[PDB]
Amino acid sequence: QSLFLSVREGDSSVINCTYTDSSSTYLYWYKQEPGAGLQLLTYIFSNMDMKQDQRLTVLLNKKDKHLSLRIADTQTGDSAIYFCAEVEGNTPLVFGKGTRLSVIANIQNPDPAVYQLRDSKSSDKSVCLFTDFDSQTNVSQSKDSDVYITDKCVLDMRSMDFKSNSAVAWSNKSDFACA
Amino acid sequence: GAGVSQSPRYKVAKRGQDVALRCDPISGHVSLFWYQQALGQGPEFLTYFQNEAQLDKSGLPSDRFFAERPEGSVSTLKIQRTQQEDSAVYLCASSLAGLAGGVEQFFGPGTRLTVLEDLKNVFPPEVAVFEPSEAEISHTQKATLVCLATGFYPDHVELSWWVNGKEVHSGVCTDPQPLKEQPALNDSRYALSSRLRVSATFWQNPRNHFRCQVQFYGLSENDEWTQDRAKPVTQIVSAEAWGR
Amino acid sequence: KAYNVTQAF
Amino acid sequence: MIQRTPKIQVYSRHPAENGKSNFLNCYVSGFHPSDIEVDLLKNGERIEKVEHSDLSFSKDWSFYLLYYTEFTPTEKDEYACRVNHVTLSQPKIVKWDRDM
Amino acid sequence: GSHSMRYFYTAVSRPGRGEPRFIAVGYVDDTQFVRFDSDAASPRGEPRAPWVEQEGPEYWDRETQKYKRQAQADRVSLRNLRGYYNQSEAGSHTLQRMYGCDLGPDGRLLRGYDQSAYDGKDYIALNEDLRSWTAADTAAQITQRKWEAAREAEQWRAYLEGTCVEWLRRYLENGKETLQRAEHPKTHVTHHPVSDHEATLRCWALGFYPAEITLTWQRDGEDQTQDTELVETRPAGDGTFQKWAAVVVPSGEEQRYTCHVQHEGLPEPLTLRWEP
Repeated sequence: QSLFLSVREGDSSVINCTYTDSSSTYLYWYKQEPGAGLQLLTYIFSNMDMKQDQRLTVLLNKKDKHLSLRIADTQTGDSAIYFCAEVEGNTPLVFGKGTRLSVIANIQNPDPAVYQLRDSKSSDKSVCLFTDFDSQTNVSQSKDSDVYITDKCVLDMRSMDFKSNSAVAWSNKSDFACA
Repeated sequence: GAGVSQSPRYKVAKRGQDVALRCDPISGHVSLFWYQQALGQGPEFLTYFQNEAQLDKSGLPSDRFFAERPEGSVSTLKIQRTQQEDSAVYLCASSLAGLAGGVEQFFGPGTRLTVLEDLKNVFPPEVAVFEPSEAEISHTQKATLVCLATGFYPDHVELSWWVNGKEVHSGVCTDPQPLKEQPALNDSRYALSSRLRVSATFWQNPRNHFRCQVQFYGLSENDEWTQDRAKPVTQIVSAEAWGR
Repeated sequence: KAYNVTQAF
Repeated sequence: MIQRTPKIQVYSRHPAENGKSNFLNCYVSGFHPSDIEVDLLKNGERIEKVEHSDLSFSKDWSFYLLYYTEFTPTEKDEYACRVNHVTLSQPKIVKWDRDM
Repeated sequence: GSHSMRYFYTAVSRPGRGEPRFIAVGYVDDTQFVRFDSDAASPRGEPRAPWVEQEGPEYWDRETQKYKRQAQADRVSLRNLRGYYNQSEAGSHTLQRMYGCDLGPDGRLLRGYDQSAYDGKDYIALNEDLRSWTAADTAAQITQRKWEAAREAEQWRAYLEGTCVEWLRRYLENGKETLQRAEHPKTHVTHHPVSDHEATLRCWALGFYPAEITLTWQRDGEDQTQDTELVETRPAGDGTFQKWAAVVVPSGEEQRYTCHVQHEGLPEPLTLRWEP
C-alpha cells in the first residue's frame, strides 16, 4: 500500500512498477488480500515482450525496467494489494513496493437511506446503517470525540446480481444521531 | 488452505520471552524461503534453504533470530528476547527447485507476531448482533444484519457469518481494518463491524438462525496469567439472532 | 558479472 | 580423483641485472588435485614473504599458480623453488637460472 | 578482435578441517578482474583490475552476496556428489565449474558455455544450443533431472545471451586502453655454450599480451622444429607473458638460424637473429 489506484467496475486497471536489477530473468505479479497470503498472478520471462492469460496482460520493457499489469474487465473481486517481484538464478524473490487497487462498485439504482437497527440482546449502544448510496458518495469521520464511523464496504448478493455500499456508525458517549 | 502451512498463524508475546514459528512446505520441494512483512508493505528477505542447507541468513535483523531445517522438510524460525520491533508478519514459501518462472511454488498463509509490553492489555472481543430495520424492509425490501465486535486487543480477529449452521459469503462485507476506539491512546482497543444482507423473505422466516462468529487469538495454555479476570486465551466469541 | 547462484548438483 | 604432477618454472619478471631490483617467480601448472605447497628459497632458506596468485585452472581442469616475491639479483645466492605435491615422493627442487 | 569473459569456480572438501573451500576468479580474455576466496577473514568480492573498481558499492556488495551464496550451494553439491558415488566421508573431493561467453567480432554473442568436473572428470556440460545438457555418467543424469525441473538451462541462456555479453561489452570499454590495446613482445636472442663445438640459441619473447604467440626456429629457412625446445607460455606477474624457444646449433653456424615470432600486436611477423 505504498501507492493507491481506484478503478470503476467493468473498466481496465493498469498497475506499474520499476524493478531494480536489469539482469532479472523472471518478473512476477502477486496479489495479497487483507489477511491472506501472497497469491501468484503471472510471471514473464525477461526475454519476452508480453504475456497474456485470461483477463491479465503483462507488458515488460527492459532498459527502462518497467513492468505493467493490465486487468481486463476489473471487478470487485480484484480489490487487493499488488506486488512486483523479480528473480535471477537460485535466489529469493525481491519484492517491490505494493499498489492497492480499489474497485468502485457499479450502482445501477442509487437509493441512499439511513436506517437504525435493533440492538439485539439489549445492547445499549445503538447503530445506524448508511446503505444504498452512490459510488461517488463519501463517508467521513465525525469529529465528535465518541461517535465512530466505519469506512465503506460493498456487499454483493450473487442470488440477484445485486450490489450495495454500506457503512455503520455508533456512539458510546450516550449521544446518538441517525442524521 | 491447500498448500504450505504455518503453525502459530497469530501469536502474542511479551517483551523478553521467546517464540518459535513453524513452516510445513510441500513434501518434495527443495528450496524454502522466509520473509518478513510490515503493515501492507512488500515482503523482505530473511533466509532460504537448499534442502537442509542455509544458503543465506543476511536478512535476519538480529542474532536473536535463528532459522533451521533439520531434515529438509519442516522449517522453524526462533526468536529470543523478542522486542517491540519484532512485531510483523512472517511468511514462508517453498518451491520444487528455485523460483524460475513455471516452477511449482507456494506461499504460506503467514504468521502475525505481536510483541506486547505487558499481557494485562489483552482482551477478547465483545460481539453483538443488530437486527434489520423494518424501515429498510419497507423500502429496499432487503434485510441487513450488522455485527459489532468491540474491546479486543490486539487486532487478532477473524469474523464470519453463519445462516442455519452454514458459513455464507454472499451478501457480506467486513471492515478492511479494525477501528481503534481510543484514537489518542497507544494501546487502544479495537472494534470491527460487518454486515450480512438477505431478502426480507429470509429474515421474516422466524425459523432461520443467523450467527456472527469472531475467532480471537490471545494467549495459549502455556502463558503466565495471574489476574482474577478470565484468561484472555484464543477463543470464539459469537452473537446470535433469529428472524422475525 | 557472475551468474547469480547455480542450482545444486 | 585424478593425480597429475605439476610442471614448474622458476624465472624472473625482468631480464636479470645484478644489483637492480626485480621479481622472482615460481610458476606451477598442470597439477591435480589443487592441494600443493610451493616455497621460494634463497641459499636453502625459505623466504617467508611470498605472494601467490589466485587458484585457477585450464580448459583441461589442471590448476596453475604463481608464487612470486621481490628480490635483488646478486651472485652466490642460488634462489630455488621447492614444490611438494600428492604425486611427488618428496619435494621437487628447481634452482633458478637467469639464462632461462 | 575476439574477446570473451570467463569464470572459474573451485570447491574442495576438506573433512575434519572446516567447511569446503570455495574460490572464484573472473577473466576478461587473459586479464583477471575479480577474485573471491571463502577462506579470507573478510570474504568479499575484490577487484583485481583497474577497470572494475569504479563500479560502486551496489555492484561489489551484489557480487559478494552472490559469491557467498554460491559457496553454500557448492557445499551442498559436494555432499550430493559424494552421496551419488557412495564416497567415504573422510575423503577430499573437488568440484570445478567454468563458464563464459565468446563475444565474436560481430559484437554479439558468438557462443556460451558451462561445464563442470568432479575429481578432474567431465561431469555435466551445457550444450551449444543452450537448451539441454550432456551427462557423463548416471550420476550426472540425476543432476540433469534436478536442473531440468528448475529450468536451469533457460536461466543460463538468458544469462549467457544477455548479462554475460552486456557486461563484457561494458568491461572492454572501461579498460579499452589495455584489454583492446594488444602489446607486441620484446624479443632478443641469447647465446650459451654447450660443448667445445655446441651452442644453444635461445629466442626470448617478453612482456606481451594476450598470451597467444608462436616462436619458430629455422635453419636455411625450413621448419627446423624437431630439435627445438619450447617452454609453456608463462606470466610475468603483471599482465604480460613470457616465452622462449631454444635450439642446439654447431658452433660457428650461429647466423644460419633465424627465430620467427607471431603475435597479434606485430603487424608483420618478426625474423630475429643472434648478434655476437
